[PDB]
Amino acid sequence: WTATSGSCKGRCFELQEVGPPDCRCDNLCKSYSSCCHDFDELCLKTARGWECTKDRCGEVRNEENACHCSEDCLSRGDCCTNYQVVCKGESHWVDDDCEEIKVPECPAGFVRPPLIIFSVDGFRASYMKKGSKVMPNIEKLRSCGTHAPYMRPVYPTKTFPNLYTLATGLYPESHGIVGNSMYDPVFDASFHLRGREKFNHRWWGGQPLWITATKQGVRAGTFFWSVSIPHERRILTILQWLSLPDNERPSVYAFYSEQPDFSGHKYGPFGPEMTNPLREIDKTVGQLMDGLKQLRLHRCVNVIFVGDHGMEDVTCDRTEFLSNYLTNVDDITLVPGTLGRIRAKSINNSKYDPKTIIAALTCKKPDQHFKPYMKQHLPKRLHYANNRRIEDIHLLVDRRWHVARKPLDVYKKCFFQGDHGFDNKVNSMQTVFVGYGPTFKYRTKVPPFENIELYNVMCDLLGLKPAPNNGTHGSLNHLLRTNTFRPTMPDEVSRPNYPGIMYLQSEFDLGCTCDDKVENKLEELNKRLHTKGSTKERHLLYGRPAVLYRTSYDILYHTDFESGYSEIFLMPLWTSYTISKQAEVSSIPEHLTNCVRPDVRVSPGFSQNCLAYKNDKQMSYGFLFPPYLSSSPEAKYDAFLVTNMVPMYPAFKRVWAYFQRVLVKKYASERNGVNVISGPIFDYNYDGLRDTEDEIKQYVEGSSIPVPTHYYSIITSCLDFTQPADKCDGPLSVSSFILPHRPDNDESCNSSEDESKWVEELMKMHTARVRDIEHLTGLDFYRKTSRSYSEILTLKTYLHTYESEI
Ligand SMILES: *[C@@H]1O[C@H](CO)[C@@H](O[C@@H]2O[C@H](CO)[C@@H](O[C@@H]3O[C@H](CO[C@H]4O[C@H](CO)[C@@H](O)[C@H](O[C@H]5O[C@H](CO)[C@@H](O)[C@H](O)[C@@H]5O[C@H]5O[C@H](CO)[C@@H](O)[C@H](O)[C@@H]5O)[C@@H]4O)[C@@H](O)[C@H](O[C@H]4O[C@H](CO)[C@@H](O)[C@H](O)[C@@H]4O[C@H]4O[C@H](CO)[C@@H](O)[C@H](O)[C@@H]4O)[C@@H]3O)[C@H](O)[C@H]2NC(C)=O)[C@H](O)[C@H]1NC(C)=O
Ligand SMILES: CC(C)(C)c1cc(S(C)(=O)=O)cc(-c2ccc(Cl)cc2)n1
Ligand SMILES: [Ca+2]
Ligand SMILES: [Cl-]
Ligand code: NA
Ligand code: NA
Ligand SMILES: [Zn+2]
Repeated sequence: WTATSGSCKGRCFELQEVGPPDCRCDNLCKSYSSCCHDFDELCLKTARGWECTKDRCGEVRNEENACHCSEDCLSRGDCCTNYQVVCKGESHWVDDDCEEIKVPECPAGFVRPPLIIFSVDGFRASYMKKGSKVMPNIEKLRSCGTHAPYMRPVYPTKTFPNLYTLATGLYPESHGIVGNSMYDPVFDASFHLRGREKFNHRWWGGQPLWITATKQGVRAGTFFWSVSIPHERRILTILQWLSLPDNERPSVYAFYSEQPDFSGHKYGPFGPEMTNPLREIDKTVGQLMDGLKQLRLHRCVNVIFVGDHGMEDVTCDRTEFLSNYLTNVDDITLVPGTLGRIRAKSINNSKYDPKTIIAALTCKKPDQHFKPYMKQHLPKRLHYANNRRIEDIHLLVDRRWHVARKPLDVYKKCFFQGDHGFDNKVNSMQTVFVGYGPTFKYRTKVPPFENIELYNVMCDLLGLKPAPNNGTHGSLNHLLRTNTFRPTMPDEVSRPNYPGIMYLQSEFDLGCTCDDKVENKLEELNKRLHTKGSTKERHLLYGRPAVLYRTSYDILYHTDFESGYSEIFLMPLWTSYTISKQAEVSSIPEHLTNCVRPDVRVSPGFSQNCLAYKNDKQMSYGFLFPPYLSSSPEAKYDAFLVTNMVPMYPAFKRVWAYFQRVLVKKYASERNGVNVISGPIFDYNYDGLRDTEDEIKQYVEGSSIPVPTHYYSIITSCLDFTQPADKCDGPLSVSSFILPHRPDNDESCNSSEDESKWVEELMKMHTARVRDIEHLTGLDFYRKTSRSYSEILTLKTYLHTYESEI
């Protein structure tokens, strides 16, 4: 019930929302069907439109008008935004030359530069260049401020998950808005874009910027806008709030545009119909900036112009139907479109089986345009699993396509030409970032970054402590003139043991054999030196990784590689090695094919054993430092130590062996040497964070050897590739992966072919940030470089995407 008989007199766009049944006059009252009876009359005036004209100048105030052109309008804070241009001979902001804003130039009584976030739905990154001729205001913000060539959204690349990620710095799996449509099985409730369930607070996790601000005594404008409020009124409302007395005036504001997404869905991302929506958005930006200029705030406020996601060409005919694959299509519920999510239609159906659904959807048609995954097997960079609102079965849909359950869903539930939602590395889904104002840099281009980083920066711009989030605070310090956040490296928690030779060969009963009893004061001192760390500067180039949790581990040195060996997990946490451009690949010699060697520095009780692998008919083994890249026949023996061995399914060994034998050398050739750190990952509860020992679900049969769910590598070289990786004077360059450790290659439909035709494709799909590996391992990398820590934070957030140029 709403008692709509109250009034909006002196309450239009009030900031504190009133509770039912009292009627509302706020930004969202229309969305709740709750506005007072006179809200339209008083708060949505339209008379005489939005622009001053010559004959209106100095008019007698008429309170009915949508905006004013009378002499008193500046003191009232309600002139039309072009008032000074039309009536007082001023220029439009867009016509003024750009001039650096070295310090805030703010009116008396301003405690901090306000922040205005201007968000645009469906604003594909390439519109900044492609549309630049029709967007002069936006192009000025872009060229004069700080801009990225594109900003990466979160998956899925849908509006509500991305707006709420912008607000919170959280992945959707953590903030809980994992789609525009959701079912939560604990609430037994459904969330939809249409209707009332979405306003319930139980869906919205984390702490969004407006709450962070309010809790710390910084007043916020209402961020949300009912779709029917025209954009001109939204801007005039912001501008009126900026005229409030100091004690009443917000310091942070948001505008949102439903364009260009609205037209993009109808016309495609580059339909000829798209130029007009881009012009209209640019006109709105001009209204804001002219309005700020009238208020003498245009060199005071920080403005962020930011998008939620891009837009791709998608038409009805490019739809895959689950009814062409499944016998049981009526026993499943599908959340359809540019991603698929499947669960049982009925929890009482005991014949429902996810394994048979996945198999029926796997590599069934030659050009199949989606791929099924259990959610824990999705690329870890998506961070899309740890939430009960995310169904166990996920379909990753190829760009330009849709998946649906049955054909009747697509013609009885063809008009549209654009959509979005795909994998967040796809070029068409990239969106925009420009920052302009005293706190941002002047005429500065920054590399692409992820939208999870922006909450921390918005907190920095407002002097707020951010709530715990998934950004890496300091990684965006290079966007800022001032207000940088200068963190300190985390403290190492566990220090390593440095074991020497402490065990005789006969103390070991591991079931291993090696033909290494084939046998000098000159060369023996030399090899003792290698076991002591004499080559460690060549192979550990950025310092030892720090271990950020409590554990027992040993540093083990070798001619060609260094490792941190866990006594608890019985394998290395990390293995580090450098491969120069001139490095030679060799074979594993015949007599060494089955060689595994006890490590006399590590007790039998803390070692793996070969007998467990013999007995486990599903499990084989690989090595973390590859025997193929040994520096010499004698050094190669080190690579067969039991302390370099890790459990690997034979299907996975196909992948790993190709990476090690072929790809490492290729990268060294292409990058002028590489440094490689590789290791296992254990994430059995798919929360993106290192498992403790009691979370491990699988072991090598009969043993305490834990099976990794993933294997990583971090491949680092000199950004200036004219210098070798091991003699690099300046910035670094990195690419990483987190490969799923699976007992089949069903993910790769072409895996019956030679590894040259499918393995690198798999590795690209599973590209990762160093930061993703840090979460998953509790390790902290790049501890010892000569680079600034914020520079290293940016490096750690880099994602190598393998998409061609935007
Ligand atoms: C991205 O950044 C975020 C933010 O930093 C990281 O997320 C944090 O991760 C922590 C570890 O997973 C987690 O810490 C836990 O918090 C529990 C208390 O949680 C509540 O309070 C906080 C603070 O206000 C709040 O934010 C939480 O909000 C979550 O839950 C509600 C309701 O479901 C949602 O609306 C909201 O969206 C959010 O959900 C998300 O996180 C939860 C986990 O909390 C997931 O389940 C959801 O899927 C979703 O992803 C909560 O309201 C606390 O109780 C936990 O403590 C247990 O474990 C510790 C181990 O240290 C142990 O000492 C305790 O005894 C305790 O164990 C007991 O409970 C167990 C489980 O029932 C049981 O098995 C035991 O036997 C014991 O009884 C724990 O400290 C923190 O909450 C989240 N925060 C957020 C916002 O998500 C995220 O990790 C980052 N991602 C990456 C990849 O780095
Ligand atoms: C997704 C929610 C409902 C929380 C939402 C709605 C709207 S709306 C379309 O304008 O109602 C705007 C924003 C918003 C979030 C973050 C940022 Cl930085 C700016 C704006 N968020
Ligand atoms: Ca985990
Ligand atoms: Cl043995
Ligand atoms: Na085996
Ligand atoms: Na396959
Ligand atoms: Zn859309």
